[PDB]
Amino acid sequence: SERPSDLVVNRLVLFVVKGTATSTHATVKPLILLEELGVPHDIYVVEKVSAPWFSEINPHKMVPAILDRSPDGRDTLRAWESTSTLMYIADAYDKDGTFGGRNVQERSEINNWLTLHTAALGPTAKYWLYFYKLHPEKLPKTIEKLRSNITVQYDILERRLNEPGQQYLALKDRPTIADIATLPFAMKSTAELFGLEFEKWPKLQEWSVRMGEREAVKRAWQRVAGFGHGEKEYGMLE
Amino acid sequence: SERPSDLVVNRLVLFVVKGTATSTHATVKPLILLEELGVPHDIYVVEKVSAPWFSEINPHKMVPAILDRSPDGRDTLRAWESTSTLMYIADAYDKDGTFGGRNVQERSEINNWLTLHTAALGPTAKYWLYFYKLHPEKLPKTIEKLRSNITVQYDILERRLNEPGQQYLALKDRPTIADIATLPFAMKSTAELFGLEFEKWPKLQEWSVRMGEREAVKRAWQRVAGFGHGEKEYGMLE
Repeated sequence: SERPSDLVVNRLVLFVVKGTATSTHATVKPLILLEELGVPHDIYVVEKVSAPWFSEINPHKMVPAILDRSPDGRDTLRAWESTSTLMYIADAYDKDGTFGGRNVQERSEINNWLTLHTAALGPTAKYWLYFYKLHPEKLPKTIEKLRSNITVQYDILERRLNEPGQQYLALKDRPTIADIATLPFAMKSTAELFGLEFEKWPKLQEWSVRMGEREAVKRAWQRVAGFGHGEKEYGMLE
Repeated sequence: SERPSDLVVNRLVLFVVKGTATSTHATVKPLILLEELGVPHDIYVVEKVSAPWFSEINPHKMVPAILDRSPDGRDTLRAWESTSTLMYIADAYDKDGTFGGRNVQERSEINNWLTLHTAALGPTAKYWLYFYKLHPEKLPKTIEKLRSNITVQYDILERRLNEPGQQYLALKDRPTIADIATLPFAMKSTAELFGLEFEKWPKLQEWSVRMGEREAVKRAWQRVAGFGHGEKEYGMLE
């Protein structure tokens, strides 16, 4: 399938959709890491994720997705699924393992808390949102069970951040891709959407505020909301 | 709350439960990679994953979990979530990147197909099992939707394995942790459990048979079934 004429890969291209309250919780993740590391990148606002050309990039037909030049320039590489976009950026650009982890010990914990989000909170939150808003029929027993599972996940994150000196989910000293992956689903605005009082997880709330005060995180949230609302609506932004 | 007398970490310890048709699809994943690489390891059969001592290893209170010595051997580290156990074993023992990926290109695709399983088919299959067997009330409309979501994931895997020369999910040439992660939820026995005709996905069925023929995969399936049915029911196996 032929790509749009304005889609060229001279650097990392992050594929997003038009910014809304419900369209940015996955796409913000790679953008945060790009902002943290100062990686050169373009933004491509996808009008239709069902477009055949886009399914050749991401067969799951969702944002975020990435096209980038391989380090030696011989291939065009792709990343899709938000956790995979974080892994790719860390692999290609986080030379020092500042967010990816510097040694086997660091990476063992990072991958525990990253995968916990990827396998448990992420999909539980997505299934809650699907059955709450998108499913033609309302299934209240299923929705209540998923909401219950979210409280159990918040309990695990709270327990972790109550451990001595544990300022971040994976490492004590600094945020990692585990923290970036978790933040959008573990912050006050998301908790209130789920019908939960975030104050009931005080160390988790403190952690979300600490993450939120980072300049890269602030820039990421601002830009993801703005995409498609500038001079250009769809395609490669300038 | 205290660690069991027979729990010692002299090498990698893989935490499993009593072998049944529905208790092994996560624990078999790290066991396949341990068998592929020939990693020295112990097996610990957990009686109750709700036990406070086990929650200090895995706060999510599930198998698989790993305790291992750090590279220098001065400290102990942990992995939990099946995808995290695969990422750890590859990091600590797959120095050639045979299963973990040798460069940024290989790892980009490995991470795409690994994360697709971790985020999509994995949690969808686990939620299907939960509502099908474990939930006190039977919710058939929920079960049906999850089954439908499995067929969508099978469709994505089928498309991939229909691409020219694409013998495995991530790499054309050899299987990776992406293939190992996918196999337990994408084979005839599991498809039949979900009430699906696996023959509807011919290239996926062929792929599952190719993976199943690997000696390491055969050893893993044979061993994981037997855990807890030997002379020692629970605790560290000999």
